This record gives sequence, C-alpha cells and structure tokens, in this order.
Amino acid sequence: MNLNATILGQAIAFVLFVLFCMKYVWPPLMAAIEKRQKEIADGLASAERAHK
Amino acid sequence: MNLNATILGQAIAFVLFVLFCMKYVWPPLMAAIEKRQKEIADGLASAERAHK
Amino acid sequence: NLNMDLLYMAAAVMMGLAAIGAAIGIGILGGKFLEGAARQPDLIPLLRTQFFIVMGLVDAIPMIAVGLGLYVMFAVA
Amino acid sequence: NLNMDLLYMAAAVMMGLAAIGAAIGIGILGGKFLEGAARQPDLIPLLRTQFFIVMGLVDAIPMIAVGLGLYVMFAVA
Amino acid sequence: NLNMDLLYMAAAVMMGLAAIGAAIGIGILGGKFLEGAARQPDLIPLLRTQFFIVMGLVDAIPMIAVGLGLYVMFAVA
Amino acid sequence: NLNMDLLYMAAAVMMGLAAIGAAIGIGILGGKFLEGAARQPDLIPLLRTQFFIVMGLVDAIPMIAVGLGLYVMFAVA
Amino acid sequence: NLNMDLLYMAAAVMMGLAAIGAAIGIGILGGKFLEGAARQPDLIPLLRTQFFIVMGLVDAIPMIAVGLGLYVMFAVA
Amino acid sequence: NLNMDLLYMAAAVMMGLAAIGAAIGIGILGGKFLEGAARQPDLIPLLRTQFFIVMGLVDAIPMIAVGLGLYVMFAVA
Amino acid sequence: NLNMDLLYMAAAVMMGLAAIGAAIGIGILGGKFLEGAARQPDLIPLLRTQFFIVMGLVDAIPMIAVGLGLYVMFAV
Amino acid sequence: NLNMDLLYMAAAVMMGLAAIGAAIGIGILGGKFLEGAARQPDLIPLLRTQFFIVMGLVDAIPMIAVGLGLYVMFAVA
Amino acid sequence: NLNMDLLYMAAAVMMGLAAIGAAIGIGILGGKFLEGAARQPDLIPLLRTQFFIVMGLVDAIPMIAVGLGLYVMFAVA
Amino acid sequence: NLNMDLLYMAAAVMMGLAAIGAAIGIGILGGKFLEGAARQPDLIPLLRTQFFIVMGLVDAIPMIAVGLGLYVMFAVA
Amino acid sequence: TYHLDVVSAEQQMFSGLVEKIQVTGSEGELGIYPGHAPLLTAIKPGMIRIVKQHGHEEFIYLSGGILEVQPGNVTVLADTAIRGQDLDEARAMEAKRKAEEHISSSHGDVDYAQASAELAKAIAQLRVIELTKK
Amino acid sequence: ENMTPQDYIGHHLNNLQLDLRTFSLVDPQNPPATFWTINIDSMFFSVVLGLLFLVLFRSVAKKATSGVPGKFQTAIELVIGFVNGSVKDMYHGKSKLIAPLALTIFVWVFLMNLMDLLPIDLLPYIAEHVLGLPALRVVPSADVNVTLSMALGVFILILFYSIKMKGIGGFTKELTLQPFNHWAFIPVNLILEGVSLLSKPVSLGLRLFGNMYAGELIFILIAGLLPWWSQWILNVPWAIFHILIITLQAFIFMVLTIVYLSMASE
Repeated sequence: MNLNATILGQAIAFVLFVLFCMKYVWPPLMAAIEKRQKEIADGLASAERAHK
Repeated sequence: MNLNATILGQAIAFVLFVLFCMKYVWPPLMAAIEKRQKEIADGLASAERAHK
Repeated sequence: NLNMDLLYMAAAVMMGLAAIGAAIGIGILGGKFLEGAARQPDLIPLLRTQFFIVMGLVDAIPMIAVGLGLYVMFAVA
Repeated sequence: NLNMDLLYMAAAVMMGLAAIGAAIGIGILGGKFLEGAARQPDLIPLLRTQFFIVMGLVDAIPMIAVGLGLYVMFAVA
Repeated sequence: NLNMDLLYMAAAVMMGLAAIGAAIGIGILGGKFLEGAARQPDLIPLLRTQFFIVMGLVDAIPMIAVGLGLYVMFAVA
Repeated sequence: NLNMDLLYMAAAVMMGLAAIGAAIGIGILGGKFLEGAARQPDLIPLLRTQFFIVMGLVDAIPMIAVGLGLYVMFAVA
Repeated sequence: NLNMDLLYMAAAVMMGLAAIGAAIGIGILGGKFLEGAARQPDLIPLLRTQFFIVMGLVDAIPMIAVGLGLYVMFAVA
Repeated sequence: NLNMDLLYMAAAVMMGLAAIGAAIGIGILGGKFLEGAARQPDLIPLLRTQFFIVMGLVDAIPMIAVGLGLYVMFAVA
Repeated sequence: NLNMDLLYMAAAVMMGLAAIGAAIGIGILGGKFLEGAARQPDLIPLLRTQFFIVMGLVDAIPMIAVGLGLYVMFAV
Repeated sequence: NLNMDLLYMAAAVMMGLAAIGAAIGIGILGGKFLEGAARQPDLIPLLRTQFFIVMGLVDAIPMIAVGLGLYVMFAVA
Repeated sequence: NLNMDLLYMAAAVMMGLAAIGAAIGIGILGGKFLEGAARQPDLIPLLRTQFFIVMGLVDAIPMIAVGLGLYVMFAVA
Repeated sequence: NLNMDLLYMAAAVMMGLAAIGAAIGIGILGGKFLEGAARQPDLIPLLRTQFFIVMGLVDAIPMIAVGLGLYVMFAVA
Repeated sequence: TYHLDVVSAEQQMFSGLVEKIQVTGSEGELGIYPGHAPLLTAIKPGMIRIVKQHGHEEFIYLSGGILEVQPGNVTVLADTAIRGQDLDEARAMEAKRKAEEHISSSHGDVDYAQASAELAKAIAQLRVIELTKK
Repeated sequence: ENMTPQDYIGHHLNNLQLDLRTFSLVDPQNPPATFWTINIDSMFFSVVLGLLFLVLFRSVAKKATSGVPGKFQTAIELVIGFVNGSVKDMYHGKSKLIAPLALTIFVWVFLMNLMDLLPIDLLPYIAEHVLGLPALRVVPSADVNVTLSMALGVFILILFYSIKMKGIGGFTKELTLQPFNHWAFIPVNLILEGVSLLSKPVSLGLRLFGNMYAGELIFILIAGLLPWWSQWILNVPWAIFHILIITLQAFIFMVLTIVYLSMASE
C-alpha cells in the first residue's frame, strides 16, 4: 500500500520495548521460575537424605 | 444501506461469537491455568512432605 | 476503460496461481505430517514443530505473489 | 459493455483456480487422516484435532482468493 | 455478443474447475477409505463417518463455485 | 449473427473438463477397490457396495456439468 | 464463416480432454489390476471380472464427450 | 488465406492432448507390468498377455482423436 | 502475413505436448525398470527387452505429433 | 500508452509460475524429510542440514523469476 | 513486423514445454536410481550405466523440440 | 511499439515454465536423497555425490530456457 | 547357482543347490533367482516349488514361516512344513471338509479368526496337492 | 447517509494519515501525495498494545513469587514457559537478546492481530462521530509498514549475529562459496545466497500482512454486502476460523525469527 515513514517510527518503538523487556522484564521472571524449580529439586534431595 | 442496521447484525454475530468462546474456548485456558496451580502445588507440597 | 480492467485481470492470474501453490504444497506436506502422527502419536509435539518450520518456507513464495496481487488491485487500481 | 463483462471472467479464473487448489490439498490431507484412523482407531479424536489445525493452514490462501473473487463480481462489477 | 457469451464462458470456467477439484479430491480421499475398509473390515461404519466429516470440507469450497456458476448463467445471463 | 459458435465452445470446455474429473476420480477410487479385492477377496461384495456409496459423490459435480453442457448445445444453441 | 470454422476447434477440445480423462483413469485403474494379478495369480479371473465392472464407469462420461465431439464435427460441422 | 489458418490449430489441440493421454496412460499401465515381472519373472509372459489386452482399452479413445486430427489436417485442410 | 506466425505457433503446441507426453511416460516406465533392475540384476537383459517392447507403444503417439509438427512447420 | 498494461501481465505469469514450482518443490522435498524425522527423530538436526542444503537448489531458478518479475513490475513499468 | 514477435513467442513455449518434460522425466528416473543405489552401493557402477542407457531415450524428443526452438529463434527469427 | 509487449511475455512464459520443471524435478530427486540419508546415514557423502551427478542432468534443459529468456529480455527487447 | 536350506523344529525339510524356486510371501507368491533381491519376509500359508538341476521340481508344503534370501546360502524357516508325498491329495480334500464344517460351526469373530486359519491351512494343502501332480 | 456498499468498502480501506508539512487529518475523498504522512491509527494502537503488554508483565514480574502462583501470575508464567521452551528447543548460544525478543514478538503480534476480531464499525464509528477524525482502521498488523518495520528489525539482527558470531571472513565464505563450492561458480552464488538472505525478512513481513489485511477485508465485505439479518451466518464461521489464524501467525513470526537468528550464528 502507501510507502510510508511509519516503518521508521515503529522501528524506534520496537527497539525500545526489546531493551526494556531484555533488562527489566525477562531477568526477574526467569529468576522467579528457576528459583522455584530449585526448591522442588531440593525437596527431592531432602527425601533421599531422610531415608539415608 | 443504513449503517445502524449493519451494527445490529454485527451485534448478533458478536453475541454468537462470545458464546462459542464461552461454550468451548473458555475451558482449555482456565483448565490449563488451574492444572498449572495443581502442578505447582503438588510440586511444592511434595517438597514440604519431604521436609516432614 | 481497458487499462484499469486488465489490472484486475493480472491480479486474478497472480492470486489464483498462488492459491494453487499454497494449497497443494501444504496438502502434500500436511499429509506426511499426519502419517507420522499416526505412526508415533506420542511424538506429535516434536513433528508439529518441524511442520511449522517447513510449512513456513512453502508459503513464503506464494505469499509475496498474493501480496503483489492485492497491491495491483488496491494500490495500482 | 466489455469492461465489467470481462471482470466476471477475471473472478471465474481466480475463484476456480482456488477451488482446484483447496479441494485437492484437503483431499490429500484428509486421505492421510483416514489411513491414520485405520492404523490407530483408538486415536481418531487426537488425529482429527491435528487435521483441523493444518486444514486451517491449507484454506487460508484459497479463502481470501474466493473472497476477492466475490468482491470482484459484486463490489467491482 | 460480448455481454451474454462471456458470461456463459465464465460459468464454464467456474463449473469446470469445480468439476476437476470436487472429483479428484474425493477420489484421493475415497481410495484411503476403501483401503482402510479392506484392512479393518469391522471398522467400516467408523471410517465412513470419518469419511463424511472429511468429505464435507472438500466439497464445501467447490459448492460455492457450482452454485455461483448457476447464478451467473441464470440470474446474470 | 456469429454468436452461436461460442456456445458450442463453452459446452466443449464444460463437458470435456467434467470428463477429466469423472474419469480420473473413478480411476483412483476404483483401483484402490481392486487392490482391496486382490488382497482381501472375502470382502468383495462389501467393498463393491462401499465403492458405490463413495463413487456416487465423485461424479455428482461432473454430472451437473455434463447436464448443463447438453443444455447449452441442444437447448440454447 | 466462423460458424463453420470454430466448430472444429470446439470439437478438438472435447476429444482432447476426453482422451486425457479416459487414458489416465484406465492407466491408474489398470495398473492396480496388474500388481494384484502378479501378487495373486490364482485370482486373475476374479480381478479381471471386477476390473471390467469398474472400467465401464470410468468410460461413462468420456463417451458422452467423444460422441458429442463426433456429432459437433460431422452433424453440425 | 483467412479460412485454413485455424484448422491447423484444431488439429494441434487434438493431437497434443491425445499424445499426453496415450503416453502417460501407457506409462502408468506399463510400469505396473514391469513391477509384477520383477516379483514373478515366470509371469512376465502371463502379465504380458494382460498388458496387450488392457493397453487396447487405454489407447482406444486417443486414436479416435489422432484419427480425426489427421482427417481435419489432411481432408478438410 | 498473419498466416505464417500462427503455423509456427501451432507446431509449437503439438511438438511441446509431445515432449511432455514422451518424457513423463518414460520416466514412469523407466523408473519401474530401474527398481526392477536393482531387484533382479541378473534379469536386467530380460527386463530390458520388455522395456523396449512397451517403449515402442509409449513413443507411438508422440512421434505422430512430432511428424506433423515438422510438417506444419516446414512442409506447408 | 498501452505498454505499461502488458508488463504487469508479464510480471504476473513469472511470479505465478514461480510460486507453483517453489511451493510444490519444497512440499515434495519437505514431506520426505518429515517421514525421515518420523523414522529417526534423534537425526533431525542432521536431516535439517541436508534439507537446507538441498532446499537452496529448488529455490535457485524461482528466486530469479520472482527477482526479475518484481523488477519488471517496478523498474521497467 | 508482428511475425517475429510471435516467432520468439513460439520458440519460448516450445523450449519451455521441452524444459518441463525433459527435467521432470530425468528427475523421476534418477530418483529410482538413487533409491536402488541407497539399497546397495555395489550396484552404483551397474545402475549408473542403465541410467544413461535409459536417459538417452528420455532426451530423444525434447532435443528435437530444443533443436527446432533454436532454429525458429536464430534462423526464422 | 508492439515489439516489447509480446517479447517480455515470451520470456515470461519461457522462464515461468522453466521455474516449474527445475523446481519439481529437484524436489522429486531431492526427497529421494533425503529418505536415503535418513535410511542410510554413513553414506550421505556418497549419495550426495550421486545427487549432484543427477542434478546436473535435471538442470540441463531448464538452464537453456533461462539463458534464452535472459537473452530475449535484455538483448532482443 | 545358489544353495537353499529349509528347516523346521521337527526336521530339515530340504538342503542343497537349486536353480530356481517359487515361494509364498507376505503380499503374494514370489520368484527367486541367483543373485535375487536380498530380502527377508514373513510367508502366508502356501508352498514352495524346488526346481533343481536338470529341471526337476519338487513341492513342499509351507503352512507357516519366515524366509531369508540375502546370502548365496538362502533359508526358509518353517513353523510347520510337510513333504509333498507325506501329505496326499485325499488328505487335503479331507482338510476341505474340516474347514467347511468349522465355517458352518463358527459364528463369532474370535472363533472366525481360528476357523479362517483352519481354512487357510486346508486351502494351501489343496493347492500343493494339485501342484504335486506335475 | 448515502453510503453505497462500494463506497463503504472504500472509506474503510483508507487509513488516517498526517503530513510532516501540514499536520492535517486527511480524509478518503482526496489523498495527498508525499512520503511523510504518518498513519496515525497504526502508531497509536501499536504502542497502546505494546504498552499494555509491558504494563501487564511488569505488574507481575515486580511481584512474582516462587511459591504457588496466583491465578493471574500463572497465566503469565505459562507464556514465559512456552516462549522459553521454544527458544531452548532451537537456540543454544548464550545470548540474552533472543529470549526477550521472542517474547515481545509473540505477545505483541498476537495483541495486534486480536484487534481484527472486534466489530468492524465499533472503533471507526466512535472516532468519526464522537471525536471527528476523518477515517479509521484498527488492526495494526493489517498494514504493510509495521510488518516490514519488524521484519527489517529482524534483518539487522541477522546481519549482526552473522557478522559477530563468525566474522567477515566466515560470512564472506558462506556468501560466495556455497551452494556450488568451486570458485568458478562464485559469480552466481552471490545472487542465490544474496536473494536467499533478502527473501528471509521479505517473507516475514508479507506472510503476516497478507493474512491480516485480507482477513479484515472479509469483515469489511460481509458488513458491506450482506443484509444485517444474514451477516451472522457468514461472519460467525469466519471469526472462529480467524482465532486460529491470529494465533498461528503470531507463533510463526516468533518461530521463524528464532530459527533465523539461531541458524545465523551456529
């Protein structure tokens, strides 16, 4: 359709949401999940240690 | 063509679309979220039961 | 008259031939997916992820042909 | 007058080519579902789900071609 | 000439390509039914109901083309 | 006036194409019947009954096309 | 004059496509007979029976086309 | 002159399309004979007798078209 | 005039579709020879004989269209 | 200036025929990959590499036809 | 004049139909070789000799068509 | 003038049909390689050698059609 | 030519060099040659034709088995096999009597799966006893 | 109101644009001609949908507990686990970019496609009558410029990863030497590998545009052509189908981005 400068303004909007998502959103979410996965694994290890 | 009439037909077509979301689409997501809180509850509760 | 007429004709040949290409090429590919689903059903979530890779390449070339068909109607008029 | 009178011929080309593409591609795809349904009949409600997934990918380019054909006859001609 | 005779030629292209598409798509699909029905001769009521589920979709898009071809000959021309 | 020569051409396109679809679609479907009667000759009257259920669908769209082609040539032309 | 001349072009497309329909559809069906005869040579008199049953359905439409192609060429001419 | 220059195009459609039908139909049919002779060489003479029976059915309609394509081109000119 | 370019076009449709017909019917036919050859290798001389028997049938119509394609082209 | 009108028609037949060849070629090529993955799923990253090496040859000629046809449509027209 | 443009058009359709027929005809034949070499590489020297004995007759007619396309384009011009 | 209209279209049909034959022929020939790479790993480099021998013969006639469509486009028109 | 070994858990049924054999298979009867296709398969109820040097056939019943033809030493393994003159034409005609009686005396699906095998054993006997006359 | 059905289809296919010279809300009767006429509707709805993505996920990421999650928190970690699981499948490098890039592409392109399901006149009516803007269409991904803006954005990442993870020495060998190997074929290979490089992002944008533009055009046609009593029998079966399209087109732009950035370096 109409060839337009919206391609350039949207490239600023795209980059800024990936920088803020990369720093702020993604490290804290993955921390919270993986910390829970470790708690479950430490539960497995604790059962084996009890019977030993 | 009158345009208010087309918005009426769009209302009928939206109501019927919602009801398909409600009749079949609504269960899969709320089942998955509820089966992820049963999954994460039983993962954590088994770790607590290993502490006991 | 017949300049703007023939532009709609050129989009019909372009979008029609792309509609055969996309439809047939996924028909063949998706039937081979379903026979691997039938043979090893617990493996479907692996093959399905392979089908979407392959299937995306199949349509990529029919979908620039359809996109230019809509360009010739809607932009070129 | 020839300008609109040929557009019905443009729509005929576009939506006829889409009909051969979509019917053959779903016929191939559906044949691999029924043979999957004969090898694993306990399995049909799983495999038929997968059939409606990929059938949705086969029809996507034909259904817009048919839609644009109807548009050419009723909105343009 | 040019008004009436092209509308029959448009109808011929619509209702001929639908004849190619609706016939061969049911031959491909229908042969996998009869081979399944030979391997699993107790399944045939289960496979024919699957065949009717799949057969509806294959015919459905050609039926647009057959009905609209009847419209172009009788209603338009 | 010249117009009447295109009406034989339009029935020619319509009736030849429905002779492609009704001949090959029964060829594909009919060969799978024979293959199932070679391997499983205790099934021949059942497979031959199911073949007539599915063969009725294959030629339906070709039977409309051949009826309209005979109407175009003899009745209209 | 074209009311003579186009009628030979109108018959050529009827007896071209009738010849592609009847020749490919018998080759598909007839080849399925030939593998079944090689695997199950005791059954050849049975399968030949069923081949001639099914073969006459494949030819039902291509002999409408070729009989009208002969009629268009010689009777209307 | 103006009359004859299109009767070489009515001949070219009959003998192009009957040459595709007759060749590919015999290629399908003849390849299935060479399969069965690789299963059972002692039946290479038996299957050969079935091949010439079936092959006469296959190229009967293509020879009505190759005849009338030679009639048109050398007797109507 | 217009008469000659339409003859060169009509020879091109006969002698092209004979090229589809003689090509694909011998791929279908000769591929079944090769798997039969890979299957019964000592029989290759026996199977090759039948391949020429049937090859004469496959080529039979495509050589009518090539003989008329050269006639329409050069002899009229 | 009539010249522009055919050039969009000339671009349409390049990109329509490219989309047929490049979609059905990758459909045949990729469906054989998916049965190879259905057989040997730990090989999949080995067969992906061969599929990407072979898929670049299928798309040699068609990405030229989409290349020059999209040229024709903008640069020349 | 107009005759030369239609002679370039005639040589283009003649060499294009030759290019389809000769390249799909050797891709079938060679795919059967590569499977029978995959079955047993000891017969690579033996099949690859039958391959060329057969592939000569595949290319028999397409090089008459290419030989006359080159003649039209360079010597009828 | 009239020359470039038809001479683009003649190149377009030449490189369009070449885009069919080289894509379909390398699709069939390449998919048989990939079942042989899945079926016989340890032989990928030996089969790849055979695939490049056979691929040079499939691309022969389609590359003459490309080279003369490049000639018609950028030399003759 | 090639050497054929035929065995069952009860006996060695044949062993020696042979010129050609025609053998029951999974989809249908199959013809063998020196350097024939190197193939292993299951076999249907049937028989084997043993054409030896100077062209002398003999006929062995193969009620059930698995085979291998890849090496120059080929092999049939038989779950049951009977030598062509220990069986008789009269014995196979009696086999027809049992199969046809049990067809009349079978009425479900599970018993038809056995009565179908009892029929197949009779039909394969009725085949080899006619071939035995050559 | 003399809306003819053709004119109704016309005005709906006309976005609201603003000139970098006049700053003026153009209307469908006459389109001005310059490059600098931003499509107001697309930018505003795109950032509004991208803001709503970030405001929802931050309102959970700032609080998320490794106990049993709440019923909202569980919906967010389902999508995080789905995105992480698909990246983990098809990417082995250490890069901190690919995982959040894949998340934002999935959830943003999904939210953009979701606009197409709303009744075709609801937001365009309110903007003309209540506000007074001359035109609207509300699906951001149903316009080329944003879909190419994301596809060129992925292109520049394909170049950055291919230069970084293998250097100009390695990138110049793969561009010239494959697929035909010998240095005699180099002049051809730069066209084939060059066009194959360029086709990867061209396929990304035009795959998403062509689905979403022709999807909205069907809702414009059913509303434009068929009388109200009859629209629901053609609109309801299409919206149920287009829920499948909006999800899979979001999923395919994610997956092919990962695959192109992953196979770029390794």
